[PDB]
Amino acid sequence: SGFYDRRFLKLMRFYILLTGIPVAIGITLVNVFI
Amino acid sequence: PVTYLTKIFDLLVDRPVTLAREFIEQQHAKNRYYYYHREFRRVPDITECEEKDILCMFEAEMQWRRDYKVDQEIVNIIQERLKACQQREGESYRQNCAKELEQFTQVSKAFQDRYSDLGAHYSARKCLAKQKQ
Amino acid sequence: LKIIIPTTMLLPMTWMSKHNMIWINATVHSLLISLISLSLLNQLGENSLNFSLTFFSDSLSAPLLVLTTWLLPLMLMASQSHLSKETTTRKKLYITMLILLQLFLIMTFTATELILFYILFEATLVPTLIIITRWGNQTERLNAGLYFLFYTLAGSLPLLVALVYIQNTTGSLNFLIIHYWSHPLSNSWSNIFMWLACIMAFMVKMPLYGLHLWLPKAHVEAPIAGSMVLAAVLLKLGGYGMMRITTILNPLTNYMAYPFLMLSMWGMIMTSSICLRQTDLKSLIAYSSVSHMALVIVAIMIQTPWSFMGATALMIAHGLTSSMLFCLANTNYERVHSRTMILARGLQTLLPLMATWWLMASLTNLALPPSINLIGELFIITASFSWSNITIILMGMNMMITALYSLYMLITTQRGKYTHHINNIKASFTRENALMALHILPLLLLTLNPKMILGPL
Amino acid sequence: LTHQQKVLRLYKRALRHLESWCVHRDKYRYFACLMRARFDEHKNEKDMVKATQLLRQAEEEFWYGQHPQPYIFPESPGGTSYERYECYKVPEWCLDDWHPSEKAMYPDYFAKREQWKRLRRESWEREVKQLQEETPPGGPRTEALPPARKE
Amino acid sequence: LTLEAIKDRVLYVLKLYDKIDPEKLSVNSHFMKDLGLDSLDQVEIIMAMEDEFGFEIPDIDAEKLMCPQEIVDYIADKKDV
Amino acid sequence: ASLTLTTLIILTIPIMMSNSNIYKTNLYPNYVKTTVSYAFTLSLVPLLMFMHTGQEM
Repeated sequence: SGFYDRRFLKLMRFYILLTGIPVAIGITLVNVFI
Repeated sequence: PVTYLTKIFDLLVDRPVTLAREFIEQQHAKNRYYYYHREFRRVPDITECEEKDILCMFEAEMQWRRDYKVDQEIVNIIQERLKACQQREGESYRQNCAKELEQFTQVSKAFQDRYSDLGAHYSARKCLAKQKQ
Repeated sequence: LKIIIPTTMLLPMTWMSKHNMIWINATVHSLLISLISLSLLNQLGENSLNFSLTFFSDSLSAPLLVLTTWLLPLMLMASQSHLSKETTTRKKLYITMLILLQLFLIMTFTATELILFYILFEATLVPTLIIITRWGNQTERLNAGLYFLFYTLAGSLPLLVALVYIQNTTGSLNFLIIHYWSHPLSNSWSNIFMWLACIMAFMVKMPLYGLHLWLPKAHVEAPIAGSMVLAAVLLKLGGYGMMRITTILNPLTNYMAYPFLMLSMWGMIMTSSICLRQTDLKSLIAYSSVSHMALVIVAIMIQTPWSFMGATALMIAHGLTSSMLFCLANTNYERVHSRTMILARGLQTLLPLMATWWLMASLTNLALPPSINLIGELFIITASFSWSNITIILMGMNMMITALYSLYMLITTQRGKYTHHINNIKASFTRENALMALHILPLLLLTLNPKMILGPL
Repeated sequence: LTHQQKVLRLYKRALRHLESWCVHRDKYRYFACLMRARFDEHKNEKDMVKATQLLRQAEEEFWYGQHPQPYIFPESPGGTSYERYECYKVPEWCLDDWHPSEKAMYPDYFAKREQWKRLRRESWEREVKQLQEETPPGGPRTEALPPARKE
Repeated sequence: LTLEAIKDRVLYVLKLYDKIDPEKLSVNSHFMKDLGLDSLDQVEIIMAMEDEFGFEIPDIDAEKLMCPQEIVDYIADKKDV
Repeated sequence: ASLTLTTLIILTIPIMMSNSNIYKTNLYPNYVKTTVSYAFTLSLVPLLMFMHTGQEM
C-alpha cells in the first residue's frame, strides 16, 4: 500500500508551504520596496 | 554573415529585465531609510598596562582582536586581486601577475610572521611574546 | 536565564497535565522553547557573549545549546509509542527524566565556573542511568548501567580534585579570567599528572579507543530515548569541556599529545574495522560513533584553529546523524523484534520511504559533499596533515571503511529478498516519517549557513 | 545419491560445456555425437568397481576442459538476470493491509481473495491430521499425497 | 504464451528427434516403457527441448520428465501460464 | 554569462517537479527529454560566442 506515504508527503508539503508562502512573499515585498 | 547577430535577438531578452529593474528600482527610490559605517576609537595596548589589571588587558585585547580580524580581511583582498590578475591574462601571465605576486609575497610574509604558531586561544599577550622573540 | 526557566516550568505542566494529553503538552512546549533557544545563536564576532555573573554564551556553546534544546521533542516522538501500556504516573514520571536531563545540559553548556560546569557535567549521569536501567530491554542492561557509570566517575573524580587545586594555586576558577590570566605549566612531573588529571575525564566521556567499552554496551541496552541522548549529546559535551580546559595547559600539550594521538589515530581505523563485522545493527551504529569521535579528539589535541573549527562542525553533524540512525534502527526493532540485522532482509520491498531515509542517513554517515559532516571532517584532516604529512595515510583508510560498513548497513538490511514468514510489519506510521524528517531537514538546511556553526575560531 | 543419475549429470554438464566451446551449431553437433559415442563405445555396460574409476577419470578429464565460463541462461544461477525481478515479487499477505479506501477499488479481487483465505483457514486442521497420520516418526521424504481434500 | 502453444512446440520438437517415430508419438506417450530411448538419450531430448525456450531445467526435475504431458505441465508451472 | 548558468540551472527544475503530481503520472519523462533538448539548444550558444571571438569567463 502506497497510501500512508503519499499522505505523509501531502501533509508535510502542505505545512511547509502553508507557512512557506507568507514568508516568501513577505521577503519579496521587502525586496522591491524598503 | 555573422552568427553573433543572434545575440541581438538575445539582447531583447535582456531588455525585459532591464525595464523590469526600473519597475522595482523606482519604488526602491521612494523610501530610503539607511545605515552607515561604524568605527571604534583607539585604546592603549597591553604592553603598557600592568601585569595585573584585567581591564587594560581586556580593552587592549578586544582592540588587538579587531585588528587581527581586519588584517585577515586585507589578506583576503590581496588574494582576490591575485585571482583577478590570474584569470584576466589570456594565457600569458608571469606578467602583471608577477607584480601582484610580489606584493602578495611581502604581505603574506609579514602576516605569516605576526600570526603564525599562536595556536588556538591566540591572544595579544602571545603575539607580544613572539614579537620579543 | 530566560530559556532556562520554562524548561523547568514544563515539569509542573507535565505533572498537572491531563493523563492522556501529556505528550502533546510536552511536545508543543518543547518545540516552542526550541525556537526561543534559537535566538541565542547570534553571538558576536569578537567578545564572547555574556549574561549573568554565572553564565556566558561562547559561540562554541550556542549551536550545541540549540541542538540540545532541539532534541527533546524528538525523543518524545520516538518514545511515545514505545511505551503505552505503562501506568500514567509512571509515564509522567518518565518524561521528567528527559526534561530534567536537558535542563542539566542547558545549564552545563553555558557554564561559567568550571566547578559549576563540572558538577553539572557529572550531574547529568543520574537521569540517564535511571533511564538505561529501568526502561532498557533484556537483562544485560543492568550490567550495562555499571559500565556507563564508573567509567565516568573514575575519570571525573580526579578532575574534580584537580579543579579545586588550581583555584588555590591561582586566583579564581572562573573561565574568562583564567582565559586571560592563563600562564604556562611545564614538564616536571607534578605538572604532567596535572595534565592527565585535567584530561582523562573528558577523554573518557567522549569515548577513547582504549576506553570505549562501555559505550557499545550502553547502546545495546538503553531504550531509544536514552540512546539518542547518550549518543548525540554527552559525547559531544565531553568534547566541549575538553575544548574549554585547553585554555590552560600549553606548552605541555605539545609534549603529551602523542600517546593519545596514537590511541586515537589507530583506534579510529581499528574500531571502524570492528564496525565492518557486527552481528547486530544497534551496536554497529555505536562503533561507527566511536570511529567518528576519534577524529574529534585528535582534532582537539593538535590544537590548530582549523582543527577546532572542524571539531565543532563534526561534533554537531555526528550528533544528528547518529541519533538519526538510532531511531531509524529502532523502527525495525519494533516492527520485527529481530535486533539481529540478518532477519530484516528485504525490508525495502515491503515499504519504500524508510529506504529513502536509510539512504539519506547512511549517505551522510559516510559523509559526502557538502554535508556538514564532511566539511567538518576535511578541516581536521587538513590541520592534521599540517601537523604531520604522514597522517593522511591513516585518515584515508578511515574514509575507506566508513564508506563500506555504512553502505553495508544499507544493503544488508534492505536491498535483497524479503523474509517470507515475517508478517509482522505494518506500513509505517506518520510519526516515524515525521520524526526522521525532523532529524534530517535541519541537517541539510544547515549546510547553507555553516558560518554560524563553525564556532569561535 | 546414486551412481546412474550421477554419471548422467556429468553427461549433461560436459555436453553443455562442450557447446560452450564449439559455439557453432555445426561443430557442436558433430562433437556432441562423438561424445555420446564415447560414453557408449566405452563401458555402456560394466561392473561397478571399474566404473567408479572410470568416473574418477572422467571428472579429471572434464575439469581440465571445463572452460572458464559456460553459457548460462538468464534464469539460471549464473544468469544475466538471476533475480532481476525479485524487487517486485511482493508476498500476498502484504496487500492485506491496504485499508478500506484502497480495498474498495478492487471489490472483485478482494472478494475472491477472502474466498481463498476462508478456504485455507477452513482447511488447515485436515492437513494437520493427515500430516500427523501419513508420517512415521519422520523420514527423509517431503510432502504427502492428497486423499480427499486440500493436500 | 498459452498451453496449446507449449504442447504444440514441445511435440514439434519431439517429432524432429530421429529415435522417436513420429506416428507413435503421443502427448501421453510414455518414454521408457514405451519407446526404448533410454536415459542417455533422455538427457539429449530434455536439454535440447529446454534449449528451444531458453528456459533452464534443474537436474532433479530433469530426472522425472518421461511423459511429454508431464513436461508441458512442468513448463506450464514455471512460466505460470 | 547568463547563458551558461541557464544551461545548467534549468536541469535542476524537473527534480523539483519530482514532488509535484506530474511526477506520479506516466507523462513525466518526456518532459525530461524535452528539457534536455531545450538545454542543448541553449547550450550551443555559448560555444559560438566562444567561437569567432574566443572569449572565456
